[PDB]
Amino acid sequence: NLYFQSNAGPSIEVYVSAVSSPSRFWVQFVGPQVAQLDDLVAHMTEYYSKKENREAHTLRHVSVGQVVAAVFRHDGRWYRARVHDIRPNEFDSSQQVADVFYLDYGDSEYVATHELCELRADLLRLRFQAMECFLAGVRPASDKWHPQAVERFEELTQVARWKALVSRTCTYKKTATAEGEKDKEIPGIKLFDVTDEGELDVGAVLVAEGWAV
Ligand SMILES: C/N=C(\NC)NCCC[C@H](N)C(=O)O
Repeated sequence: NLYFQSNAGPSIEVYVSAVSSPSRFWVQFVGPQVAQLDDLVAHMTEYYSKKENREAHTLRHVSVGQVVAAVFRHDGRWYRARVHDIRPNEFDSSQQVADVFYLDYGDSEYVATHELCELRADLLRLRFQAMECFLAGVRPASDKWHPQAVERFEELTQVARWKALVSRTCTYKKTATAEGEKDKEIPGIKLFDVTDEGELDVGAVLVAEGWAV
């Protein structure tokens, strides 16, 4: 299930961009691709906000695993997302709803398939910014996490508020792949809110407040 890492590199700086729980969150690396991302959102948003452009990128078919353009309901801007699943709506037949994963951020929302657009191919150039992680060295106190544990983890990381943190990789878990192929590895990291005083260890705060062990 889970392996230790005797050869961690130097720690790096990241923003926590989305959280599901301490066992499953997404970071973006601090650096020049963030501003490239910013530029990309603005561009996609100016572009897909015109009808003419939506109609030249109307989806006649949509598939699970497909990368598309999608509005995020909380700000009305356009993002690159991957269709994770499609589910029916029994009260409206004109509307299947797609579970989409916002690839540069890591959150997932249900969007009506009607409002997705084909993603113009040049918009794939920039690397997908969201890296899945989990927090090393903690487990929930008897994703099996208590909701307020998750909540507090969102406060400590200041999820989605562009607060830079220091990340050290300590463990990992292997992810399965096509047979014979190399396995992927999700990193188990520790996060620190570094300052002149010293460091806030986010997981150590969770353990002390009784949310984790
Ligand atoms: C966290 N996931 C995002 N997109 C998929 N975020 C995009 C930016 C959200 C915007 N700042 C806002 O206030 O809504």
